[PDB]
Amino acid sequence: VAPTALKGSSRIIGINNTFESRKIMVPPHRMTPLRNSWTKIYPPLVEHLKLQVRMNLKTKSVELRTNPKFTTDPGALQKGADFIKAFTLGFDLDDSIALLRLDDLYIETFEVKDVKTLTGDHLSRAIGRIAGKDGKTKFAIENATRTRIVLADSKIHILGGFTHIRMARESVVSLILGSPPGKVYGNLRTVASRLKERY
Amino acid sequence: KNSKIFSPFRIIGNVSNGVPFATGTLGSTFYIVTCVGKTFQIYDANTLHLLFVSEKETPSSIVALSAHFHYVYAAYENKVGIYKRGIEEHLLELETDANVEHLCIFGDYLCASTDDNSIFIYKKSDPQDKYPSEFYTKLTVTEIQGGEIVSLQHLATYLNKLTVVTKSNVLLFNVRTGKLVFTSNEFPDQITTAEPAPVLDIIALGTVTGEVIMFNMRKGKRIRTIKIPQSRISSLSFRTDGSSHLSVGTSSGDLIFYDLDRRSRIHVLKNIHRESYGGVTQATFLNGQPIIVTSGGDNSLKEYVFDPSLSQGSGDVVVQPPRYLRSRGGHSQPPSYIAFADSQSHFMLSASKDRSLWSFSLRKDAQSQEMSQRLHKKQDGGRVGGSTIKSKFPEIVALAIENARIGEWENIITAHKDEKFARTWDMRNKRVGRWTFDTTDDGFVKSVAMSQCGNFGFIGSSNGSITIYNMQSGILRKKYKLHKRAVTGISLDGMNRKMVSCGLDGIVGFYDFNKSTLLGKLKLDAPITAMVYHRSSDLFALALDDLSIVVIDAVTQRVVRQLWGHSNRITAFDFSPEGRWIVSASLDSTIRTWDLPTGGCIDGIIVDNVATNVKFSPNGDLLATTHVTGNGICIWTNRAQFKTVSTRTIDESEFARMALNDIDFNTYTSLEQIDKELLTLSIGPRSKMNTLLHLDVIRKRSKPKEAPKKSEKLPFFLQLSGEKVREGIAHETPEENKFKVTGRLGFESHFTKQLREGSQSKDYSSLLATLINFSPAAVDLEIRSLNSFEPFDEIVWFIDALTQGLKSNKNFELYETFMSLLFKAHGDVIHANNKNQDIASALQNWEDVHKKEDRLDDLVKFCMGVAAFVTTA
Amino acid sequence: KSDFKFSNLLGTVYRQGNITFSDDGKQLLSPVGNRVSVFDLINNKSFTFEYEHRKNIAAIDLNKQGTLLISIDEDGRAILVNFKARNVLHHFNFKEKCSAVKFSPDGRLFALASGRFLQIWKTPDVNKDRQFAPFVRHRVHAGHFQDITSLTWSQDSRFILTTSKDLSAKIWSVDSEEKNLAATTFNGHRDYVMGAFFSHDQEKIYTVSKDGAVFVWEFTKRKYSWRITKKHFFYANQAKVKCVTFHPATRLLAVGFTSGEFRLYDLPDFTLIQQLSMGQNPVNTVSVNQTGEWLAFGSSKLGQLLVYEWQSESYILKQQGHFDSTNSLAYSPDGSRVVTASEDGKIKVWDITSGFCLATFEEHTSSVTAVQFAKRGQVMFSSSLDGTVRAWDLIRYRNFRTFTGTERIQFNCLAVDPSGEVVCAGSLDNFDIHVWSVQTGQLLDALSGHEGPVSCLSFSQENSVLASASWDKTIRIWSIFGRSQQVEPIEVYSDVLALSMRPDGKEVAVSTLKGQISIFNIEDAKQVGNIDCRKDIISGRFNQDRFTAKNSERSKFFTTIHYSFDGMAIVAGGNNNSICLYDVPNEVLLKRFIVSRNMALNGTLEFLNSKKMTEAGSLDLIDDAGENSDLEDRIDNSLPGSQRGGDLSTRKMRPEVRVTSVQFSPTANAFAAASTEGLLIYSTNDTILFDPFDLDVDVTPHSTVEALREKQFLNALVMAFRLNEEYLINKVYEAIPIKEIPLVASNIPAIYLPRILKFIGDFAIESQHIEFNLIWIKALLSASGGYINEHKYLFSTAMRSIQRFIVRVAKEVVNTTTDNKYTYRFLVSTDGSM
Amino acid sequence: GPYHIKYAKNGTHLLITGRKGHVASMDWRKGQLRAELFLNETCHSATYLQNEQYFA
Amino acid sequence: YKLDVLSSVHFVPKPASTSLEIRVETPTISMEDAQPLYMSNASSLAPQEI
Ligand SMILES: [Mg+2]
Repeated sequence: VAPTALKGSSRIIGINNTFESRKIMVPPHRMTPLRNSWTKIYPPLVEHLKLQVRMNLKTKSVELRTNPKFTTDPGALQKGADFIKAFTLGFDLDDSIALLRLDDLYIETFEVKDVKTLTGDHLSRAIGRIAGKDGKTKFAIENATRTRIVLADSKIHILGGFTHIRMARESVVSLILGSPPGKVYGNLRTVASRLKERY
Repeated sequence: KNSKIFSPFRIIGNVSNGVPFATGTLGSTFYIVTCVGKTFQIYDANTLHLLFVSEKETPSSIVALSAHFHYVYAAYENKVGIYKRGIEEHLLELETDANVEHLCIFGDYLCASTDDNSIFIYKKSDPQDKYPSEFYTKLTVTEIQGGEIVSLQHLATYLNKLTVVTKSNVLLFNVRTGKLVFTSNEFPDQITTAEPAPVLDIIALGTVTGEVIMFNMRKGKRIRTIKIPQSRISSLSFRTDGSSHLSVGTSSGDLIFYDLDRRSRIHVLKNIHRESYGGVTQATFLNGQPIIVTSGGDNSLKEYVFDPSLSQGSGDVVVQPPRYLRSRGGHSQPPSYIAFADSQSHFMLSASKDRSLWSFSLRKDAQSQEMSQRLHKKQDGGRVGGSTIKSKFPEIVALAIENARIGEWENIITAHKDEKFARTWDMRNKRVGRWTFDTTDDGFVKSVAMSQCGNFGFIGSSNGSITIYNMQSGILRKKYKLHKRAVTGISLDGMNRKMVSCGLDGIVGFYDFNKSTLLGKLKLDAPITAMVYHRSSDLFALALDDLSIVVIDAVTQRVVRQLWGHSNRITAFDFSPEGRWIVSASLDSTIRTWDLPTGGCIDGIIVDNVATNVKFSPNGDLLATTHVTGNGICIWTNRAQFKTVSTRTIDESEFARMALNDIDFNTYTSLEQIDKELLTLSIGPRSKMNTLLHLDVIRKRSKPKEAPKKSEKLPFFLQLSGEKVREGIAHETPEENKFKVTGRLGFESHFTKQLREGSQSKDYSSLLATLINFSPAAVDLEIRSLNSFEPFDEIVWFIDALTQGLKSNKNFELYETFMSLLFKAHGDVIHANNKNQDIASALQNWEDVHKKEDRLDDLVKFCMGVAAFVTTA
Repeated sequence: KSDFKFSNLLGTVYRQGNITFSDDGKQLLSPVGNRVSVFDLINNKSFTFEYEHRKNIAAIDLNKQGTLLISIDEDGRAILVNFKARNVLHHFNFKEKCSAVKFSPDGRLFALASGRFLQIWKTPDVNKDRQFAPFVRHRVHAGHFQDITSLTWSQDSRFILTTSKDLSAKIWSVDSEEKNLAATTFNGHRDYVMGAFFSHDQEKIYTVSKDGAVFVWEFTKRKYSWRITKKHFFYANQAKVKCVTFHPATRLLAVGFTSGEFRLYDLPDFTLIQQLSMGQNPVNTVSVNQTGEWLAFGSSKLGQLLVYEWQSESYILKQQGHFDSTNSLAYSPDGSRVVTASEDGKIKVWDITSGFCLATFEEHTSSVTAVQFAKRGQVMFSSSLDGTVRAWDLIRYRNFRTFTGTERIQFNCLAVDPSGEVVCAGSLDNFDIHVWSVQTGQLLDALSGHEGPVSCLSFSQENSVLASASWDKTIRIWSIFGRSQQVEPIEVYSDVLALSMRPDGKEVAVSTLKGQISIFNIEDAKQVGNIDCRKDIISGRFNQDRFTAKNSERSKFFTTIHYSFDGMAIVAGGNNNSICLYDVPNEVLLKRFIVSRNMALNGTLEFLNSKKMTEAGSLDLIDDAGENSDLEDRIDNSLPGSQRGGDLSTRKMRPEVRVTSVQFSPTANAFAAASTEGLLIYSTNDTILFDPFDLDVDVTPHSTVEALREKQFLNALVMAFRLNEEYLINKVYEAIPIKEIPLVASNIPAIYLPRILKFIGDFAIESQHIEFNLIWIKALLSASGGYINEHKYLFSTAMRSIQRFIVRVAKEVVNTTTDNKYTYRFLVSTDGSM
Repeated sequence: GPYHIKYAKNGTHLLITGRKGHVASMDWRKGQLRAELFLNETCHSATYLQNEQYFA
Repeated sequence: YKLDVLSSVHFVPKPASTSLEIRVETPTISMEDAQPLYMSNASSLAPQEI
């Protein structure tokens, strides 16, 4: 240390992630990305958070337990558990690391059916509307609200600050209901400006 | 005795009170420590600039002063203090009631002599400690051993010996062992001074009958005897510049120099200091230079220098006489009159009973100067009538100064005791002027005044005549004759139109100076002693003989206020510059502040010495008062200029024994809303409404013309990633279920929760409160984020909240402005679903209220119609 | 009446020194030359302190608590100020060139970078009364071999980092026992070290050099010691770092380069957030808000002040002022805004309350000499030496018309008809007064008759005659309107320099070169008064003169004058250090105001220090440009003979104190004077004075209150005015019920009617009781409308104040109310579907 | 001040240049002043040319 | 520029010439300088011009 030195809630919302233990089940589609990226997934859990990690091949789950003799931060277990889940939900690894690094990032999860009961081509129509051509619309929502979104079919997961995901979610909901695209874009311009402003 | 408006600042005009100063050397330079009553001042020997003053006034007068390098030791009563840079660092308290008399410091030992012939020795706790603190021992000289102690001295090259000098004889005390090493032979004459010589083992002793003895301690024998018949020695000092000279000061005010080598007198300086005040109280040669610093009780400090000899060879015999080099000084007796020379706290005029008038600088003592009295040659060419022996003008009883014409001609008038004319002075040149104003009625001058334009001078005679002169040429212009008794005051308003006078007969005359007519006359019950005229407000106060201050308005010629309470004559008084207070002093040893709007005493002081004069600075920041004792001027800071002062009347009975809050602080806070029916805007900036309506457009202007380049590799979450506070709506944390569009429970935003709680409780007062607090950016964000999807619960609740707000009639512009934003962001949703009952009823309830706030338009249109017509036709 | 006091300085937002945000972040302190100005961004209000240094300010600081302000000039003289009370506690001299002064974040100690010594002092306590020696020294540190560039406090008020020209950054400990903790010196920089900073944990020290290198210092093993773990470089081609600041909480590094661009970086990553360019002049000073959202930059050369909200890439504040360039000023008819004409050719509109430039116009190629509004106020006119007269429409900011003479003549004076239909301009080269028609733009005629250049012009607001004066020693009254044209010349003792027309239109005042303000009656063409001014004028010896100020005849005349709208007072100023306010009816000087007390300006002092004189000459006249380290400072671009119309660098001589123009405020009892430093605005708003009118013993602040308690409102109100106390008048004003207002309003004595109207005007503008005041204004005008019409000029300023309230705030409120009502009806009545 | 000093090669003459622009050339042994300029400029250094007659 | 400053800007005006400008319709606030206030709100093109 320099001589001049000074003298269990879960971030994800909508799903129950929870000497203590935490288990996270990995779906089949995330198995391979988990494999090649595990060389960079276990370090931050075991060294920074001081946790004990495994992959259960039999149950295809990530098993996480607190070490009473080594672990020090009581929230490390839940923090580590959420980080795995974000990777499980489909977010890129660097985005997932942000949850370990930052303490004010929340994941909001919801399905299209929750907003409104869509089926058949109409359900496909909404997923098309949220995504946009070549992903432009979701890209616009992501940058304007400073949020990361994963549109896995009819399930949407939004990562970012509290009010940020509130505004990204609102834009997504407005798209689902069928609000005119221009109005959604018009907001997406000004939501960005208002958020960054001091007053 | 403690004022609530005023506080002491320092004393102006004192350089020395007569106690022997102490010289101290830092490196090559030297400094002089002089006593001023209860505090000391440190001057630089090179320039005689003030450097430091004692931080706090000592409880009792200082008796002895000794300085060694940074530290200065000041003795008062039975306590010896140690000061560094004018701040006390430690206090030595002796254990006997006897008062300290003399003080000596050598090495780690500090020696204090009390009046009871008891010597106290202190020692350093540590060899490296800066100053002695610990109590070593006590040595007492008995009458058999010797007489009263004259002074303590320590010769060089003596290990732990203190040379105690008594009137009878000299003694040598070994402080370490506390034993009397040696006793001198009894001397016939009473010794009065002791000075170690630069030579070894020899101390110069001065007797009361003009004998200087070069006593040799090692041999215990006399070496030399200088004789000064009919004189008393007061100081001795040796020149260390390689010339064997001795300066012998005397109480008569003379300083003699002797050349020890040649056994001859070099010169005598006569009357350098007044004999009445103790003559040369101290004279010290600066170590290794020809400059000698001399002081006395007449409030002056001088320096004399020996120039090099004018003969190339035999420079010793041909000694140039000492030459005046520099000095600082003040009045020898208390000032009689004072006045502030300039609008700032810049310069201050003072005239004293020593017949000298001084201009004192509040901001640097070096700037203080004496106004010379050398006269101009008469314009006529006739010889001036005056005694050949030069004598200072008599004491100045009254003074008036103006600055409208400083530098063009004379600008000060002064009246003298028992003198039938008033003299003029010029501040810029700092010398007496060329005009003398005569009363022309064989009467002494009692009052002097000046017009603001600086063209006229008014002289009030003791026989009741007012003569008006012109300052530029000193020619008489008009003479007014109303009073039959002495005129004690004259004043002229700022406009040079109405003139007012007062006299001992008790009448106050009102004149029109332009037309030279008597506007009116007012008779008061008692004789009038003094006058102060306030030009800004046209009010003048008169100090009546019956112990009252009567305030009169010159415009209407009626008594407006009368102030009672003084138990004796009112020496002096003055108006505050803002015209709101009068401060008056009286012979009963008090100063009272009078609040004119209420006409009562708000503050009172009990001064030990009567305040003969009181004067405010034109700024109002400083109050200056002079006292019957003390050669200086007491300066007070006005605490009212940094905080408000309660105007509650002071308790008279408690004041004697010592010898609505909005109204009390002269402030008022406007109500939030006079009546529930009266429309009232928000308590905040009026740009808030304009900013809210045109937020987007103003921001577009704000954006830079050219886009800023940014690094391609940047953190996405940089804004969130701030180590730790920003209070923006961006920085909100959730407070602790099925998915809901507005907000999931436990994840909802604080604004929505207050709205939903408002919907259930049927009162949105909490929500309206937080809406007003919100910054304009936050307000736009929340209104837009409202749910716009059926059943339109949040929109309907919002309208009711704003409908409730208007009923209060408070903040109605902001509640109005919010609805301009609601339609801008959600107009289409309202339009498409206008037939919906919840929206239609919520809107309809709103319209009924909003229709009631149409009276404002009628008033605004009416006032414009008439205000344009009235101001135009 | 004549109790004026300096209130704020417009026309300048930054001259030099370091800018400091208030701790709350809602106020910006900007040194403007000789004074300190405070802008409240949130509340849209500004003030400038009364205290005045003897030279330009070099550094300032406000302590965290917000109670004490310390400002230091370029000689080291320091003035400590009680911020809340706006008064001066103590003047201190540090006998060196102090570069930076910074309060410790705790607030107990403040450190000073003077020469090669770091001086640490103890703060005086604000609550304690004033003393002879309030500052108590704590320690003086002498480790640096050359001057200190800047200093930084540690967050815990225990360590200080100082960066000097020794190519070194050095760390001290404020506590003696902790000297061993931090007694290290940091080396390795190629050029001057501009700034050194701590990280939030205080485990990392960053040092920045002028060449553009940033070093990260960390306490690590190679047994442990400070080392440069990583090194970074601003690869600026030729720009040198000029100012640096660091915000530990957000890890923000704002760097301002000499090329006029600034960069924002993140530490220790050194990712470039942004860089923008504010001009071609160096960025002198940069500062950061406490939260870290607002960055304030300043460029001394053009006096630009910029506050950047880097989060949203927005400008909270972006302004440019003038120095030694304001040639004229003109109030808006309501008085809310003031216009200025600058030698640059730019016409800038300043808002009085905020102190910021609302609009800028840059059509004019050359210097603008004069500006005047139409009586309506919507149109503006300006004359320039480029040879044109240009009409501006404020509602749309367009040069809707431009006039030009045939013979290519420079214009120096301008006057506009009250009807806003005729514009006339005079010249120093033509001897004729050109006249144009506003509607058509054609040259109606060229008025001839002067044998000397026309120095000034003005139209009568009522009679519509034109009065012109010249260096011909004459004044001519032109009856240009009417079937027949007449000219009536009036002779004068000397050349005429300025002219002002009484609002009545019956008299005209003229200042002559002899120093005489002569008032003539227009209809009779005979003199009605005369005022001497030569003795009143205060003129200072310049450093270059070889003759005394008393014998100097350089400026003993008044080059501009103006009446008070009441018609009883004249305010005059010239190429001198005085603004004199005379009272017309009695011909006396009410007050004199010193324009400046800065010795940097040339004309400030009557008497110069004899020490400066030598056999070589005045030490001030010796040019010391060679010593300056930077080339751009050393280079001399001055033309040999220039006097006006170019940049300061062109002069080679010090700026001269002078008042180009003066005017009274139409709406408030205040006047504005354009000078070299800027527009000095003197107002009576504080009104601390006690000026009772027709007071008696029975009237008392206590006695007034019972008159309220007894429900004798009229007696309470009248007695309130007689004391003339604002707080008492306010108390009675709000306690009167609405039912009784029409009764009381009719019964107010005629004498006190002007006072109440003034109060309502001053109170209503910022008060929140819009309807209550409007009820009062309705009551008074209806009751005493006839009286006001008879005495127009007694009530002129008061009546304009009421209109400004009714138009600027009252109308704006209803303008939205009528808007929502119509937007309401359209939404409900209309059919919306599909 | 400050003053920069340069002696002649043979040591007979002295050249001092003040920073504020005071240049003086003198014969220091005999106390004779050859030339003294009061250039109101910033002088940095000066030197004697072939002999004391000329200096730069 | 150099000649004008040398003559203390007592120069003679240049020949008058006519040039064309293009005015773009914008809210009047945009034309103003940047601070938390605007002094007009109208459009930059008059109704006849539209
Ligand atoms: Mg005819």
